[PDB]
Amino acid sequence: TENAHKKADIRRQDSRGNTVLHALVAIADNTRENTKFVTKVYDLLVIKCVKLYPDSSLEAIFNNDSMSPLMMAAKLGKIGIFQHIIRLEIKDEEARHLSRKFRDWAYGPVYSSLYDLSMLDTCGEEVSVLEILVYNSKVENRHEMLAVEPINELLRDKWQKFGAVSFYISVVSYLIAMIIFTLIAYYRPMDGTPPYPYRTTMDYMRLAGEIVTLLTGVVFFITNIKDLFMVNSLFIDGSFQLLYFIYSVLVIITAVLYLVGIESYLAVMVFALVLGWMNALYFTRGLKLTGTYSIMLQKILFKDLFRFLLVYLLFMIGYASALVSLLNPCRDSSTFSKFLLDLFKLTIGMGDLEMINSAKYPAVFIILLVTYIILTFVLLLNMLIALMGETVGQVSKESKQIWKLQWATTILDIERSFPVCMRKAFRSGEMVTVGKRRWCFRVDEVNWSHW
Amino acid sequence: VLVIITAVLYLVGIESYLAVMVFALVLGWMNALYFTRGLKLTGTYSIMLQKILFKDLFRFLLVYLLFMIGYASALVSLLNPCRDSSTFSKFLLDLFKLTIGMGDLEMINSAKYPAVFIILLVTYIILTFVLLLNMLIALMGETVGQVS
Amino acid sequence: KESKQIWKLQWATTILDIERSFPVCMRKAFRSGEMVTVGKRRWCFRVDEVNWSHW
Ligand SMILES: [Ba+2]
Repeated sequence: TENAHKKADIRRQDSRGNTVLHALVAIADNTRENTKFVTKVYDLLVIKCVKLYPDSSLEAIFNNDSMSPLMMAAKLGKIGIFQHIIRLEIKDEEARHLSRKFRDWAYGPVYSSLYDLSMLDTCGEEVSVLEILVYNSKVENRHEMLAVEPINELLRDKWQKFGAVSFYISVVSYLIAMIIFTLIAYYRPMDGTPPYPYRTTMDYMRLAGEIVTLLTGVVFFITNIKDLFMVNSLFIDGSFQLLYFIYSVLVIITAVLYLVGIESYLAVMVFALVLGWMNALYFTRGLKLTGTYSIMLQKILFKDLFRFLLVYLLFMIGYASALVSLLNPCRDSSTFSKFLLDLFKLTIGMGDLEMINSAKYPAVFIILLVTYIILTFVLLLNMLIALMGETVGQVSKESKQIWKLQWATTILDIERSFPVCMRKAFRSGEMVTVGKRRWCFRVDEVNWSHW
Repeated sequence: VLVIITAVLYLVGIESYLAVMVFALVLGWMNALYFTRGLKLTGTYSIMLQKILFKDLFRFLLVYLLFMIGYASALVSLLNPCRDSSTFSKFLLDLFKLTIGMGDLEMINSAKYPAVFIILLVTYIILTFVLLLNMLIALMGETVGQVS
Repeated sequence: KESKQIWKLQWATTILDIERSFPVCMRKAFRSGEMVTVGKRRWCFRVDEVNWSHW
């Protein structure tokens, strides 16, 4: 840096557009020794950059992906260089306007620290630190990295302002979808021959409600099966997502049955109406912030019972389609409806069959039915072993990791939902004029030492 | 529960109250078998479990009975011609029998609409089978981390 | 303890049963390790390290 022939420009980038600070982040292995000296060099270079160049700061220079050294440390999953840039307080008094941690007032036992929200909550900027902590970083250390000092209180800021509001809208917006469906059911003409001529304007009004009700069940049906291939118990616990799925299944079954021409659709249509008002009993809990261990369990409960239903129904269709292929003489095209009807009744145990006479081939019907019990009894035990093989070893760690992660994940999805006008309204942090003014955040402390 | 059900049935006018009345008498002398333990002072781990066992089975009964009343009251509303006021007693009687599996029904003929009766009964199993697993996951999601 | 013991053991058990399945001709093809001429040459294996001490 200081020489007599030619000096070294600290601001110089590379072919990757990275400066001297970004290489220190890229070698910052989270160990004992390596987290020590990188904090020594990071303080040494920036003070030397200000002393040689008072106009520009070395942190301001971005990359080919427009990344600061603080923005880069969230990507590669670095902690020691991360916790030092956040806790940055410089004694040199010339590189002071870029310091991060401050001391407001020190009335005895109570210290008043002050952290800047410079890049943590970018209101009207491109991309934030906190967004890369949630949306982009795939490193395991993101559970520890959210447990740094300001972000544990920064996430509690916007949770207290947006959590109670966004939950109450979700309760009302579900009640709107129910009162629409009540007006559909009790105002049906009910002749016995569905569908109907949709020419009456006062019947055209309730016709619009089928667009609202059905497509809401369709969006919930096709996104979750895509989310399976590719349980937010904060608001509503994970038992609701399975029950609202069963509500979503019965709607699209209902929509088929009055388009086939069979007038017995009316039983299923009012059946899901009873569940939807009784699904509102999960709204009475309120809001949950303390993580239990059953939260990770109910994802696998939803993961495999949906697999348990599809392995059922494909087997019932497949074995019915199998038995039609045995019929070499003509057989009739209406036999497959009669195979599948006489096959569902055996699993329940109705005994109201039409084709299969168990008195005809008794020694074969039993040994297929006994093995059908053994197939189903093991698939039930695959549920319990997958739960018992989960609640033992590392559930003591991960259930307090994803619960912290999903609590941070949802509140930023709420933050993306508001427009740019309402974004500036409930913004945390205050303007505190320090130096020779910024949007920093007030943090309290209590300490009995340092006298 | 069986006492207040008994008190209704001889005020309705139906003389079959006598079966339920002596039924709870058999339990009450057999409930005295929990008196033989003595007194417990050493804490086990099942004590916090049996609160949630009592918390949700009472919820499991009310989510049952409101669903049985609600679906029976639903099917009366399908009847646009006159229907009769005594049909709701016959819907609810023929609806409890299906969950047990008596098959002694009076109105619902499964031979009439078989492809609809099965797919409602199959989904009725799936509704009840998940609510049973909500008991076991709430117990397994309790006896691991901080129950010690 | 044991679920992270037999899982390590069975992971090593199966890959040697796969190794017994190939003939002697295909055995020499995907052989790990390199010839590095050391001394006054052998089939050794390269291992990387990272250390900030030892200066
Ligand atoms: Ba039976």
